[PDB]
Amino acid sequence: TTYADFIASGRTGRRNAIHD
Amino acid sequence: SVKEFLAKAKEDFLKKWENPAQNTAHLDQFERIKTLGTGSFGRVMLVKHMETGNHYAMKILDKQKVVKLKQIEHTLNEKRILQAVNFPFLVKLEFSFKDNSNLYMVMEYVPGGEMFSHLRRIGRFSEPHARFYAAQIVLTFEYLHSLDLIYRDLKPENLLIDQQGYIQVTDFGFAKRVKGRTWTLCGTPEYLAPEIILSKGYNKAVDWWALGVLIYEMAAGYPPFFADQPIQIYEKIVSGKVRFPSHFSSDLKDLLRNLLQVDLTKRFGNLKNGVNDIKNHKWFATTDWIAIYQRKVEAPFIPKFKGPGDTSNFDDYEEEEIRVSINEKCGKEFSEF
Ligand SMILES: CN(C)c1ccc(O)c(C(=O)c2ccc(C(=O)N[C@@H]3CCCNC[C@H]3NC(=O)c3ccncc3)cc2)c1
Repeated sequence: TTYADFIASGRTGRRNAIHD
Repeated sequence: SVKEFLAKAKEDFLKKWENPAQNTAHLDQFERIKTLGTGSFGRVMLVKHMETGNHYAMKILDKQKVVKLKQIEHTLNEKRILQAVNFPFLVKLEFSFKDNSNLYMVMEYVPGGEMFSHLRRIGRFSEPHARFYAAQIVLTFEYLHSLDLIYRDLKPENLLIDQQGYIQVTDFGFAKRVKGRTWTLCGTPEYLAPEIILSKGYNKAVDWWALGVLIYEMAAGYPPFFADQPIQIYEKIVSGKVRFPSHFSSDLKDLLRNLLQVDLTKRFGNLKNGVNDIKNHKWFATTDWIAIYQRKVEAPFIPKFKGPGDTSNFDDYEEEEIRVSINEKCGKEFSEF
């Protein structure tokens, strides 16, 4: 599932912004 | 009357925008209790104002770290805009000041915790629950965009829930006052509009793209575009092939196809009717826009709150003691702060 793919990803914690 | 409220809130903003509040407190008026959150240059901490016993949230930023990352101007933007805005769903700045090593912003303490925490724990919000939140953001962006501000970092992480279940936007670090266009590549990868990614020059419409991401994430429990590495996230955003979960109602899917729209001539919030295309959409039909503004809608989720100074809706973080050097650091760069 899409949900399971998300939970297994490295991106379920707080996300930091990128910048210049 | 919508038009009359915005012209008044505009006069109030420009007065403060042209003549910002400076040095209205000092470090030793606050007891530092606990870290609520971090970023590149420091942390936001629960503090107690000793003269009143009031709790606040104090952002501490290490000026040398700001300079080492070339973010002087974005931090000045952050403080100048924050001290000047006033709207029910923007976190309210009480004081700001600086010393030899640091910058300080004392804000309202918002005890309900980040939306991000609740969203992840519960998994996802039902459509009514997400709409409730969405509507607040639609009005907040209506207010900000009227002042010529772009926010540029919308996400569950920056959306704090207060005692009555309502939103307070935090973290104006990428906020900027812009008539015309701007070009900085900044934001959270999941939330970035395609035009930011393609180095095209953009305006306030990148916030409305971001609103589509947020709504989608609130309702599905995951964002429309994700993957382990930022570069892969950007590939999927520029393709703009959104898959919706089967549980998304046909109105939601239709809102989202119009917000997550690559073509600025068709993206909602950016058209002739502007923001009204979003408010007059079917997914928002049961939404009472004036009752949201006035905080008189029952919230779908009221945070557990066991007394002042309680921090149970936040994660734990490593503490670090503040050091104040005996020499002024970067004084001319932060002189307007
Ligand atoms: C350009 N970059 C790197 C940048 C720009 C502007 C900045 O202020 C910073 C910072 O270093 C920074 C330092 C600290 C924070 C911070 O701790 N923010 C927290 C946690 C991160 C997620 N956003 C929510 C935010 N929390 C709050 O602001 C908060 C306020 C009131 N009550 C509870 C919480 C955020 C940013 C960094």
